[PDB]
Amino acid sequence: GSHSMRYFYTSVSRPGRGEPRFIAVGYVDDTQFVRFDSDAASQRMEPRAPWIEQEGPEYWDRNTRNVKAQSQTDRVDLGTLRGYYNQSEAGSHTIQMMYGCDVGSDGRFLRGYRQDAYDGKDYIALKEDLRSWTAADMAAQTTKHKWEAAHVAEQWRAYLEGTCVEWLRRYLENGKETLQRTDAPKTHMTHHAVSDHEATLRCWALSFYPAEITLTWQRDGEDQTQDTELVETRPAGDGTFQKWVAVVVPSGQEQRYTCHVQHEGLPKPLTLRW
Amino acid sequence: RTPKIQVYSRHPAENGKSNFLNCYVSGFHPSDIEVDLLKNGERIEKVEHSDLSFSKDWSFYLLYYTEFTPTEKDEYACRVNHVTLSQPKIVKWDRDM
Amino acid sequence: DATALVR
Ligand SMILES: [Mg+2]
Ligand SMILES: [Mg+2]
Ligand SMILES: [Mg+2]
Repeated sequence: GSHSMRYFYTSVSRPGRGEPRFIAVGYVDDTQFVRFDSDAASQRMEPRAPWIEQEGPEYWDRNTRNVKAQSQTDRVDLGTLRGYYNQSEAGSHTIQMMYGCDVGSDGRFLRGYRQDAYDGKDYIALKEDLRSWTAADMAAQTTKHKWEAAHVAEQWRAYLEGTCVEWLRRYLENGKETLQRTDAPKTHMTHHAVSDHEATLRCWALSFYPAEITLTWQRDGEDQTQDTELVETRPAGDGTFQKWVAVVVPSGQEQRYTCHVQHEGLPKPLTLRW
Repeated sequence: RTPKIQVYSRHPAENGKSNFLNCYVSGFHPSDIEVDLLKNGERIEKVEHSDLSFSKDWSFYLLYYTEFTPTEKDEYACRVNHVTLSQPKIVKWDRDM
Repeated sequence: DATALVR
């Protein structure tokens, strides 16, 4: 259906020696497709999906210059922000930034975003209108006043509504074999006695894509929230995801409980029973 | 902002069959973190990890992984240290989770 | 395709 492209940048200062560590990752939906790591040997933006490997040498040169430029801007900003927050030169600090766009089923622009954080707290974010800034505190307010005067939001709006969506459309086309394919969860239930009179039922969803899923238990056709445990969705390490939900039940009453699985890859929600 | 930890196998475990042991660390800040995979209390050498990324609330996540063969006797675990933790946190691998 | 002023 709808799709997204997102870049995640992290800069971490190294007060003991040298320049900050800079890491950049790009995603299309739940698929990582590019990376840059200032500690890696290449000093280049690298491919991480087969469908991007086809891009010309100019694509790789431009992407490399862009992330190396941001890494230097982040290094300057770490110094500026240390001053804003009246911090010492001895501690390690972090700047993170995420930006991207969402397109609908027809490829049209839906939403754009560009937000950043200092030491894991919101600093400055482009509002949904892509015209103005939300500053979380007085240090971010100093940045907002400088950026309001310098057409910064206009440049982000032009990129998010243009370049961002055009490249996302190309990636979705080139990587359609995987990016536009859903992997339905492979589901199964396991049984684990907790005593001679109680047992845990655990409903598994494996090897699915995209990561969004809903796993719920019902007892006699109504939602069961008591005695349940739902783990956070986790990566399998092969590009797919995993999740399980469990409930403790009295032995002999297992048939009252049904697990319900909702995923984009399933035309109709799935129902499992022990 | 302490790390949340899940230790699990890529594939449903079968004793004697090659698989991948995963340690998913998430919800933590700052990004500096020590993650080791253990076999019978000892650090496994050939451990790789994912490229640093983060969630909406800015908390970081990483996947550490290595190939392994589950068996009847071998005990596997993940050992995590981070600035928010007083001592290293050890989470044992249980094939049922 | 990746893409900015100083803070
Ligand atoms: Mg049965
Ligand atoms: Mg998130
Ligand atoms: Mg064995």
